[PDB]
Amino acid sequence: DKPVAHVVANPQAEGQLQWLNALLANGVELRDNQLVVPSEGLYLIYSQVLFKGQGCPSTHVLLTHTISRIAVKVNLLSAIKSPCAKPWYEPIYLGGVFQLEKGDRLSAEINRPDYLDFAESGQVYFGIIAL
Amino acid sequence: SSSRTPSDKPVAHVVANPQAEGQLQWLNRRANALLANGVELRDNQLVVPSEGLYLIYSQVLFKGQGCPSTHVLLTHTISRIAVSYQTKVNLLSAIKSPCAKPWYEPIYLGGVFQLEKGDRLSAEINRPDYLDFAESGQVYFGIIAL
Amino acid sequence: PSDKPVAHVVANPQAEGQLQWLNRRANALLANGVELRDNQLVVPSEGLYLIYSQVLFKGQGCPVLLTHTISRIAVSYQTKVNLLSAIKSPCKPWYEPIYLGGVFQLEKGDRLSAEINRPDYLDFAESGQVYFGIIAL
Ligand SMILES: CC(C)(O)c1ncc(-c2ccc3nc4n(c3c2)[C@@H](c2ccccc2)CCC4)cn1
Repeated sequence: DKPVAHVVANPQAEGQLQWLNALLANGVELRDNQLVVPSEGLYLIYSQVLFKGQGCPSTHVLLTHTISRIAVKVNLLSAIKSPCAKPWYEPIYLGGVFQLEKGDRLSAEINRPDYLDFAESGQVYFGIIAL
Repeated sequence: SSSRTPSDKPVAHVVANPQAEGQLQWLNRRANALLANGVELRDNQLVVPSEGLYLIYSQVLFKGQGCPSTHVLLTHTISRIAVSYQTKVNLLSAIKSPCAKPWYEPIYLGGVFQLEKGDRLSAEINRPDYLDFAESGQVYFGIIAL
Repeated sequence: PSDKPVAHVVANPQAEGQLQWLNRRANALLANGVELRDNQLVVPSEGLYLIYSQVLFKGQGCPVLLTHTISRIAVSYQTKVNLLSAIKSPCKPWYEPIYLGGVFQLEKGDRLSAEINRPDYLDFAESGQVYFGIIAL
């Protein structure tokens, strides 16, 4: 009966990382692309995004992935990669334990959805589990 | 500190001090950082209060501006020191060779381990001069009892 | 004690030229039914699992395609189905860590393999660099 969620990216979304319900249980909601915490407590929060490109363009490519908390906006977990015509592939994966409050909204965002590996949307995920 | 939560599961999430000169110094006295249900932070190490299975994780982020003439090797290692054994042991480790455009190299390490009461866990790097602290949430170390 | 099937196995640092997973090593584990048989993790019960693996390749200069693949062999289709795969072209010492991870629905008796194409390029200098594990969600 512990609040839990595991949401996955929509492969059909254009220019965005749209989360889809995968599961939501025991009060967790997915609203406006954010996971909504039903009760105060410790939660493991995790995510993985996958990027891919064909070669390197004229502008420097920096890929970011950040999990933030908005209490009723602060970065909890974040990382950046610089991958740069040969194909390249890079994952960014994050996780940690945090004390959350009722009604907190969690977001898992990237700066370059144009580089998402949409074909592997099943493994572009974001989830929480109450501990 | 002695914080408690209803599940009584030992947990910790500590973060780097960005102004620590030439080192990776962990802190629990920060917003969105914590020690609960018996975990202690002593001499820069997490101290396990009870035996059991634990998830152990850490992330560091390195950044440089271009590539220098000397070879850059970046390492991040999580180690365990047991009381009965008194021997250091690497649990998780990675090495990266990133090489003027900025480069970024995160290192995330995570796994599941059987730990013993009184074990001390360390999370260390070889190049604190390449650590990046431009945003919160980039450098951290934690444990979660299952 | 936790009842969730879990495993974290590590490469045998002295088995140079091979990728042999070990569960008896210090800081390697099998719990709650997971087995290590014929170099594969055996799933004890159906459910959602995180599967992960890190390998680390190293070379001294450039003479190379490096692959890392996690596959599933089901009792109902006893052939490798690739679940996660990566390929790198690394070409002074170079290092190439490869991480694979994902959440999958597994069945009782599934065998999971984590394999590379070039064990001659694996780095076995330090402990904790090469591992393969599962965690029942
Ligand atoms: C507590 C419970 C219910 O047993 C449970 N354990 C683990 C997960 C889980 C699932 C998917 C994940 N993807 C990642 N992680 C995931 C954790 C993080 C990570 C991996 C391995 C070690 C430590 C951290 C961070 C990297 C990406 C979910 N639920």
